[PDB]
Amino acid sequence: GRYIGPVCRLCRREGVKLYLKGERCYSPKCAMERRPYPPGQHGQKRARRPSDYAVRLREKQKLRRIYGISERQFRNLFEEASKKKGVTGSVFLGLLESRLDNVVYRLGFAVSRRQARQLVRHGHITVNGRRVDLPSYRVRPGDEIAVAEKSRNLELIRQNLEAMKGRKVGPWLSLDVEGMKGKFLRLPDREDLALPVNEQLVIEFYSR
Amino acid sequence: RNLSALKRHRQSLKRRLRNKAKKSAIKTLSKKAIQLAQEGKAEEALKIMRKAESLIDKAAKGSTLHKNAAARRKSRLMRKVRQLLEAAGAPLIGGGLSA
Amino acid sequence: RKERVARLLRMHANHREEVEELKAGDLGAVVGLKETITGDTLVGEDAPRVILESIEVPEPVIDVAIEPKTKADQEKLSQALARLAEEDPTFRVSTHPETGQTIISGMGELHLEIIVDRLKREFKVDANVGKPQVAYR
Amino acid sequence: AYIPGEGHNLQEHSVVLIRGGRVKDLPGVRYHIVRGVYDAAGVKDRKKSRSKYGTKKPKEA
Amino acid sequence: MVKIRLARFGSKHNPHYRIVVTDARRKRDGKYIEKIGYYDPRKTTPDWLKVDVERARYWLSVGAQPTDTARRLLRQAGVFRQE
Amino acid sequence: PKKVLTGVVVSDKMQKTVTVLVERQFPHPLYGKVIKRSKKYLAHDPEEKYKLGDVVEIIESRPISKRKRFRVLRLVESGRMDLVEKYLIRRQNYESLSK
RNA sequence: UGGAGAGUUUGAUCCUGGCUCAGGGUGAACGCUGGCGGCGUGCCUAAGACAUGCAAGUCGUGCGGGCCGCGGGGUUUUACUCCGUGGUCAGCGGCGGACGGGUGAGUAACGCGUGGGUGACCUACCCGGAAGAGGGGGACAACCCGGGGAAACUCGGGCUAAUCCCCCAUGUGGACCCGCCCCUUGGGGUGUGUCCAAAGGGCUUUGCCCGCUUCCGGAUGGGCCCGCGUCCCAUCAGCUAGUUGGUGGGGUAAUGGCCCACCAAGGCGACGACGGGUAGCCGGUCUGAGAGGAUGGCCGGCCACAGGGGCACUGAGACACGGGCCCCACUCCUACGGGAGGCAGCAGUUAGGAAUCUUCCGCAAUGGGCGCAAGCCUGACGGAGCGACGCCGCUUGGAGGAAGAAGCCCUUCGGGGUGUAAACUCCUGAACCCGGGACGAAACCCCCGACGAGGGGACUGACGGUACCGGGGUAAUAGCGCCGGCCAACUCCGUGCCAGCAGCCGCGGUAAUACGGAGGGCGCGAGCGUUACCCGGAUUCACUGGGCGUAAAGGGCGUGUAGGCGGCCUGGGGCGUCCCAUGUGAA
Ligand SMILES: [Mg+2]
Ligand SMILES: [Mg+2]
Ligand SMILES: [Mg+2]
Ligand SMILES: [Mg+2]
Ligand SMILES: [Mg+2]
Ligand SMILES: [Mg+2]
Ligand SMILES: [Mg+2]
Ligand SMILES: [Mg+2]
Ligand SMILES: [Mg+2]
Ligand SMILES: [Mg+2]
Ligand SMILES: [Mg+2]
Ligand SMILES: [Mg+2]
Ligand SMILES: [Mg+2]
Ligand SMILES: [Mg+2]
Ligand SMILES: [Mg+2]
Ligand SMILES: [Mg+2]
Ligand SMILES: [Mg+2]
Ligand SMILES: [Mg+2]
Ligand SMILES: [Mg+2]
Ligand SMILES: [Mg+2]
Ligand SMILES: [Mg+2]
Ligand SMILES: [Mg+2]
Ligand SMILES: [Mg+2]
Ligand SMILES: [Mg+2]
Ligand SMILES: [Mg+2]
Ligand SMILES: [Mg+2]
Ligand SMILES: [Mg+2]
Ligand SMILES: [Mg+2]
Ligand SMILES: [Mg+2]
Ligand SMILES: [Mg+2]
Ligand SMILES: [Mg+2]
Ligand SMILES: [Mg+2]
Ligand SMILES: [Mg+2]
Ligand SMILES: [Mg+2]
Ligand SMILES: [Mg+2]
Ligand SMILES: [Mg+2]
Ligand SMILES: [Mg+2]
Ligand SMILES: [Mg+2]
Ligand SMILES: [Mg+2]
Ligand SMILES: [Mg+2]
Ligand SMILES: [Mg+2]
Ligand SMILES: [Mg+2]
Ligand SMILES: [Mg+2]
Ligand SMILES: [Mg+2]
Ligand SMILES: [Mg+2]
Ligand SMILES: [Mg+2]
Ligand SMILES: [Mg+2]
Ligand SMILES: [Mg+2]
Ligand SMILES: [Mg+2]
Ligand SMILES: [Mg+2]
Ligand SMILES: [Mg+2]
Ligand SMILES: [Mg+2]
Ligand SMILES: [Mg+2]
Ligand SMILES: [Mg+2]
Ligand SMILES: [Mg+2]
Ligand SMILES: [Mg+2]
Ligand SMILES: [Mg+2]
Ligand SMILES: [Mg+2]
Ligand SMILES: [Mg+2]
Ligand SMILES: [Mg+2]
Ligand SMILES: [Mg+2]
Ligand SMILES: [Mg+2]
Ligand SMILES: [Zn+2]
Repeated sequence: GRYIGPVCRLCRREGVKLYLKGERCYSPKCAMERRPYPPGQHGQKRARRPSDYAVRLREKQKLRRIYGISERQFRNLFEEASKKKGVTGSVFLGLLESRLDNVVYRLGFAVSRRQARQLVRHGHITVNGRRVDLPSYRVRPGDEIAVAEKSRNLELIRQNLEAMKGRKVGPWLSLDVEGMKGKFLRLPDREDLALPVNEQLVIEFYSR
Repeated sequence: RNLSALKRHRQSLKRRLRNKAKKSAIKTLSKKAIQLAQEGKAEEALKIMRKAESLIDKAAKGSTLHKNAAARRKSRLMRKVRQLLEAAGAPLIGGGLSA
Repeated sequence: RKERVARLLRMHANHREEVEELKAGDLGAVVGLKETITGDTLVGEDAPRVILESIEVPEPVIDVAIEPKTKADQEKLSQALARLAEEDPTFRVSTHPETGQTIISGMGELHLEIIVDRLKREFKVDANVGKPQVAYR
Repeated sequence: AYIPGEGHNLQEHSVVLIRGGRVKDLPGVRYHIVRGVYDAAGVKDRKKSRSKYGTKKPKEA
Repeated sequence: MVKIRLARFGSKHNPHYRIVVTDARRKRDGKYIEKIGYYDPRKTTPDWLKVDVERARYWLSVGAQPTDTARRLLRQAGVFRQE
Repeated sequence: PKKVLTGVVVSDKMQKTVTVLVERQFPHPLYGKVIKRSKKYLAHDPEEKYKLGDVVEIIESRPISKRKRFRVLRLVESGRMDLVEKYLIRRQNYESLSK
């Protein structure tokens, strides 16, 4: 219920290529090829410079549209992000990366956030028997995560460890492919958690 | 409409009939005792405030008056008796005064 | 608007009696209703929300006027026909503000019983019959 | 008071709920009228500022 | 009278009581005198009770009268266990 | 811990009592300025030794009147009539603001 | 670990200055849409009036009567009268109605917040203890009888009991006036004169238990008074006559003109008395970088009141919401003689208002009261319902699928948007159904044990067949506001200063990127716009953080009262100031 509809529409208005479909994104058919312009019948208009409100608005979209967590679901996350003691623009990224959408997706149990959100949402992916139908769970550091025992032999999970048959994901997590589980070890940093988002011009907009 | 707690008025009037009948014997016998101290007869009022004293401290076992003021309704009596018995009063010992 | 209403009761021959249940066919009296005036339908919880028939809206027009019997009755007809003209669904008159004779509209076309009898008997205002005025094109 | 919208449905003995605000180019008006009250129904063919001018959903055909 | 009872400081369907002492002429959520104990009935938390082993001797020495649950939940604390 | 506060005698016109104001220093809670205010504390003088124009010490006690609470304990110094002028000239400056 | 700015006077510019907007919040409301749970909240206006139901009663280890059951004698278990055991009715008496619940009308005040004082006080049921439980008498409700009254009920002649009252012996103890000693405000003992104690009941019959009186102490709850702070107005500048102070007396637990008689001219105030308007206060809440500003929604503490006002009794504690008396206004019944009276307790009705909700279930858990207990009442409370009132969380699918299908819009006619959007292969399947069933609950109660200490055993769920668990199983809701700048996002058609938009600048005069419609895009999402209020923006009351030659501003000038201050050096006080530990800033 966070957003239902055209999702590759947001890439053409966003600019830089976004990964939110999986098999369509990594293939050369992500609709960024041959259609660079933003949607609508205006599209390739004159090269008008976006305003300084509009640039940080599109930066709100490059922090918000990919993660999918909405705005009223997002101001509170920035609020305890500012309440934590440290660099808030670096703690906030891993703080959103402590949720069962992108912890499970960075573990690779899904091909996109719309498979991690839904397959966690039905209640399959469990935290040690305590099955969670709810991707808003804050993942503790060092949490081991496995799929359901009935979900170990589905027609979609077998296509959801296919690319990650032993993929060397970065040091903010670990995984066991032959045990079909993982372990989110510690919170990810700013740069080695490499996603196309800028840090500096975000707290400036959210403090206004 | 009806309540069985109307009994408390029937203790209020039944005990007001006792307390109103007992409170007069303090200051009636006390002012009548302090008048005879001005008259000169001492042993009469000294016989009065033994019965009035009994009707103060013996009335101090119920709920009419038993406080510090229960001692002071007697203390003003035996206080105000003893001064005017010196100007040609000849203070003898009855029951009330201790000296 | 959906609200809880019921407390279903009814009159006996001499007093009031209340029922816990009420079913189809039987009719009766109900308190707790807020604003649903007569001529309207109220349905259940998982109802098909059906509206009934016989919404009596005709369109009659009748030329008639009034004679308020005095020369200062304009304020009392203007004060009484405000609360009196709300029961009659036809109240479009458009009196030209030049003289007296506060015209009431015609709906039942013998509408003394809904205006003038409910103004003399109910509201205690004396009145008589009047005459309209032509208008040439 | 000011009446907004494409016309209105009002009479002389009408109960008109008021909103407030101001009208800039009128010398005495500082009130607005919410269309949608039982004596001020909204204007038909209104589906862009539909909740602002107080009409229900335009039924398809 | 001043005596020990359970003051419920808890949300809806999550009870938590306070083993606490003040006058009996207060309400359930009254202004107490001294916090000495807490209680969780749902048994989910293993640290569900802690009653002091000297201040309970102080209030019971100056004469507090525990109720049913203020008696059993201080009996589980173990004030009168000296043998 | 009954407070023992120093006052000054400006008037003893009424018998068995003295009119004593107490000067005191406190900063303003918003602007922060140490300003000197005063408030008169009527005290009882049973010995009639504290004359007009003294600097006395003040201890609180059980009240005997409306608007009396304090009594005089000690005098620190005396004789400074100039401060008594520093009150009383304000007493004869109020008549110039009227109809 | 903390601060945005812009639009706007002008041909154009700078400065000052006014207005508006972008943000957040509400006991909120209106319009549109609308699916599920969890947790908080729900008459702000008429403190206007209320039909009806319920919210404070309890005790047969206190006492005497009426009615039944069965315990029975000249029993036809009509047994009427011996007998007698448990319910029911009412009464004497004890405890609780001062606890709890609701409202802020009034109060600008020691009312409240903060810290103390009492040598000027109380504390019953709580606990630690020094003693006791021996005499006599009396009447009143209840029944015996009569009268009055339509009635509610009321008036007279006797009866006995109680833990009701009165009079005694006992007085370790306490109290009173004078004189004594360490402190001087009424606080501790000694001495004599006097006064004050009670109450019994139950069982297994003193083995014990429940109760009572004098007094000492410790907790707890209160009363009184003080230092500080406590809205605005000077177009409110004098106010006050028990008012200011003493003496003596009365009343309260206790100081106090709390009240009274005499004596005297006193008392307060430009540091804002008095008068008028407004307002319950605080911990808190919202906004703000901070200082500040607004406010007292829920919960907790205190104050005021129970239709307005006045008054007292009982009661340790009230000048007492469901206690008492009188006046005023209002409702109801009447056999038109007299009564019941007060939902600002819960639910509900009506007036007013845009706005505010169930005459829902239950003592299952706590708590309050009674009883030794068994148990009783609890509209306090424990829970559901109603209303997206606010927040939180979730669903209205997912992977592939074309140089662009059909429908719709624009085009300079190639094409472009809708757009992976749709249908299709596969999967999970919210809803839906079947079965199971909870923490919240072990205590009160008995047994062993030395009636304590300790161990063991037994009963109980409104929520609720609900949250939840094991399966089977259907892809299955979406709208709102804006698109000239502030501020995110534009093409066509019609309208030609008309219809209209509008927070400001201001547009619409045949190409309107400002109106209405179609499409597209933008922001939010079961929510979105609008209104009213508050803060910030606003340094636009500037203490941090402003000026006074020309934007608003130096009194026309001087003396001078109060006040604010104030040259150099030395010494003291440690009042202001700083530092350390503690009480406290509750929850
Ligand atoms: Mg779709
Ligand atoms: Mg009774
Ligand atoms: Mg026990
Ligand atoms: Mg045990
Ligand atoms: Mg100019
Ligand atoms: Mg109110
Ligand atoms: Mg009931
Ligand atoms: Mg009997
Ligand atoms: Mg009975
Ligand atoms: Mg009462
Ligand atoms: Mg309240
Ligand atoms: Mg006033
Ligand atoms: Mg005892
Ligand atoms: Mg004993
Ligand atoms: Mg005898
Ligand atoms: Mg008879
Ligand atoms: Mg003795
Ligand atoms: Mg003895
Ligand atoms: Mg003695
Ligand atoms: Mg003694
Ligand atoms: Mg002697
Ligand atoms: Mg003697
Ligand atoms: Mg006793
Ligand atoms: Mg003060
Ligand atoms: Mg006075
Ligand atoms: Mg009293
Ligand atoms: Mg008020
Ligand atoms: Mg404040
Ligand atoms: Mg009161
Ligand atoms: Mg009153
Ligand atoms: Mg009323
Ligand atoms: Mg009363
Ligand atoms: Mg009350
Ligand atoms: Mg009500
Ligand atoms: Mg019920
Ligand atoms: Mg129970
Ligand atoms: Mg109970
Ligand atoms: Mg409740
Ligand atoms: Mg609810
Ligand atoms: Mg799709
Ligand atoms: Mg399939
Ligand atoms: Mg299937
Ligand atoms: Mg029981
Ligand atoms: Mg046994
Ligand atoms: Mg035990
Ligand atoms: Mg046990
Ligand atoms: Mg049941
Ligand atoms: Mg059940
Ligand atoms: Mg399918
Ligand atoms: Mg713009
Ligand atoms: Mg606009
Ligand atoms: Mg500010
Ligand atoms: Mg400011
Ligand atoms: Mg300026
Ligand atoms: Mg000029
Ligand atoms: Mg000027
Ligand atoms: Mg000077
Ligand atoms: Mg100086
Ligand atoms: Mg100097
Ligand atoms: Mg020095
Ligand atoms: Mg100091
Ligand atoms: Mg605190
Ligand atoms: Zn894509």
